[PDB]
Amino acid sequence: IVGGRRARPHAWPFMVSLQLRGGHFCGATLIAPNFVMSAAHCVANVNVRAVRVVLGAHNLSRREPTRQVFAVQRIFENGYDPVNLLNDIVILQLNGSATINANVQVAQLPAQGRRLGNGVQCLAMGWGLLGRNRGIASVLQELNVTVVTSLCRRSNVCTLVRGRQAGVCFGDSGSPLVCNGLIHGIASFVRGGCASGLYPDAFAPVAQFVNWIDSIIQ
Amino acid sequence: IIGGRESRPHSRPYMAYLQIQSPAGQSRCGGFLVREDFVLTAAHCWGSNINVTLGAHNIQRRENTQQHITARRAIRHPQYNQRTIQNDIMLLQLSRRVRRNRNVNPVALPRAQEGLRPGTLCTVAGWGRVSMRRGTDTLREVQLRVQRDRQCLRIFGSYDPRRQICVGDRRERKAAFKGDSGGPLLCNNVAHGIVSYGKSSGVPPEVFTRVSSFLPWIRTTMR
Amino acid sequence: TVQVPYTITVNGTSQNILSNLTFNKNQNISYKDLEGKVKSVLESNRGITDVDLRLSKQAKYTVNFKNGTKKVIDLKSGIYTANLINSSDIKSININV
Repeated sequence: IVGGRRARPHAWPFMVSLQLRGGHFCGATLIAPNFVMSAAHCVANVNVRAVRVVLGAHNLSRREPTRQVFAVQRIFENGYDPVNLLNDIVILQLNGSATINANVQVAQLPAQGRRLGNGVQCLAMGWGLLGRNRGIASVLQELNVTVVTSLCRRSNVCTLVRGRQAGVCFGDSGSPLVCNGLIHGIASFVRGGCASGLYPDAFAPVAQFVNWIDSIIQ
Repeated sequence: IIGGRESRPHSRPYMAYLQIQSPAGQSRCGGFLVREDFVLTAAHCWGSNINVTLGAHNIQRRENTQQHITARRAIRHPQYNQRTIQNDIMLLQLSRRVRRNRNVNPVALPRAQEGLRPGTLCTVAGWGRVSMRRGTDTLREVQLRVQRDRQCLRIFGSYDPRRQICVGDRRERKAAFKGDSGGPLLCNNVAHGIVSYGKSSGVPPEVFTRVSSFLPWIRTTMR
Repeated sequence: TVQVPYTITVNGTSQNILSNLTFNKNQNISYKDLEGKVKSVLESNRGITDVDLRLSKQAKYTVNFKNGTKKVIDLKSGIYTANLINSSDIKSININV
């Protein structure tokens, strides 16, 4: 996250970190005790055998007791198009269920077809790069952002940080976008570079896919 | 080498094996010894700093036969065009002289100003990659056919027959490939060409630098 | 401490050199970083500069991963993905301009 703050410890119990040996490479959201939700391109070029799913993290550099780790047993995609970056959403079935507590919880999804309007107030988050240089965050960062409609797509959900150069950055793919307590976006791609201040960031619209998500997690 | 068979050990004692340091990583080329202190190679095999290896065969073994010498100089041709790979000829001057012997001694260049004649069968050799995924520890070689200059003028935008040779039957899977740059093209035990470029697919024909088109500049340079 | 092999094709021709980008083993990078090395070797190996990339009809690279997948990336598109990618998962890189 570029231009953000450190979040209160375990304020977002649904936040997930996907990891390989070298650590975090994408974000994700818990949507059921044995199902997490991330972006499609996050996994398309990795071997799912090694993806570790880290529930209940806050500082990625430390040993945390609040943590819980699963492998991915099966992936589900919904017409992913890797060139156009369309339906950029994937669901991973863990090899177990989460022990739900104060640090590990399931997020709440919108209703099918609910489209967000220009100006809505949202919250973006992740352990992504802290600026166009610098490295992955340690502590989970968050950032107040505004849903926009100009310079976007009807098949995407864009955000902007007016008059500042802030936004998502690398490592935030698959991290949730939170609006009215619901998960309305999945961090997908940026344009002309991290934190441009000119081009909105782009989130996969979770509400166009709600029926598909429900049927898989029951 | 694509479409070739393993060379008899040290049957080609002029082969050099270059290790090159780039701003962003390493590159590897071949070359050939043209005097007891001078290596002839390609100019896009230039790097800031170049470790030459003579007299080798299995280049991944620390052999008793090899001589490991760095390049005192790396003299690219003054008119070498990076974008079009024009004038792709570089001389390496070694930081100490080689010991001439069974496995290390030079190959001849042509007498003044004779490239080649179509139809001719020639041999190119190097430790270059053999396919899109594998490479070789050992010197390998393949026998190519010199093509009519029509072929290349149609396929490569910047081919010049004054300074380049057109090599390789389009129908056979025979070419020099990645890692063979700077290797010699021998006809009559004379290095008529330097391995330069082609299609990325290995699909013949491919372009060699016509060594004899730079005979004035090679002597001059070694002088 | 790892070597990633790359090839460059500019105006149909491609040097017969074995070229490598060095990466620190097992290191998560982004596609800006990958693009900057791609732009780097394009300049050093072939004299291909940003104004050359801009003036060309299409200019792209393809990253071949070890799990047999590939990703094709357009250098003139502004778009790139907010994902970290592992250095040691890359099998080879094909640059084509």
